[PDB]
Amino acid sequence: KQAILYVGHGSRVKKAQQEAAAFLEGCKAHISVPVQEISFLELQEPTIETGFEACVKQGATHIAVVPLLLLTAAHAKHDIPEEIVRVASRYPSVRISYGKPIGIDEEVVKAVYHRMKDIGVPYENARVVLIGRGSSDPDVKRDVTGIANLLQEMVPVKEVIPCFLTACGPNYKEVFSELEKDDGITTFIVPYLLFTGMLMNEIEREVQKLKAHNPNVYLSSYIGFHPHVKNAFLNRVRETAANSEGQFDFDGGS
Ligand SMILES: [Co+2]
Ligand SMILES: [Co+2]
Ligand SMILES: [Co+2]
Ligand SMILES: [Co+2]
Repeated sequence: KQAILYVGHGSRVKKAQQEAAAFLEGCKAHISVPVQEISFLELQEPTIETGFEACVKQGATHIAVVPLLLLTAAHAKHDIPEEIVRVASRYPSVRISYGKPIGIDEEVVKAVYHRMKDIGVPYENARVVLIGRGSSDPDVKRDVTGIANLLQEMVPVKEVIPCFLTACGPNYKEVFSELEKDDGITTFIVPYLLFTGMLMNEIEREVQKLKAHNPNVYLSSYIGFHPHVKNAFLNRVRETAANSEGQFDFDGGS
């Protein structure tokens, strides 16, 4: 009767496809919902159309669409809802709820914490550089800053400086240029990203480049599908499925 339609962003790099698919499959066993399908916005199938239609043939009357996204931007606001409306127009009897990206959640702050500790370097009063992809949509910068504020307050770090790969400032290269110094403060670099690929690889080169000036800089792995990221995402899934007040009812918002 009830369905979950998971939507990942999709990748063309084989490794990212496998990581995202494996994560969503391991999500299925935590949700007591009889119909559950995975799908991806782009570059990777099953498509949103395919997964939605799969939900319908297994008899779903209600579909809770939950996006696997760290942050809220054009993908969350437009692309996914547009695909949802396109496929859902063909099934007006199917009720739809639409969840939020993980966004500002204490669990993701815990994921950043475990990535920092994994480096094995003392963390007290240390600087953290939180690199998000970035977007021209201000909600992205706002949410990464909110995540930075929660981490800053919860762990006795010096500060957490959000910066971005593209589209909005400060660019991580500006911070890096300001980090050529070497002041004895240990620098953790945490990529606030779900997948590896070229941008993760360029940051890797940049962390070596930065380390050439200031040896007290250490790049952690990107957060990825950390268990605490998984906890936060399952919260998103459960709240979309519960829909206890109808607040996630999907008004066709392309
Ligand atoms: Co995209
Ligand atoms: Co599990
Ligand atoms: Co459009
Ligand atoms: Co923990």
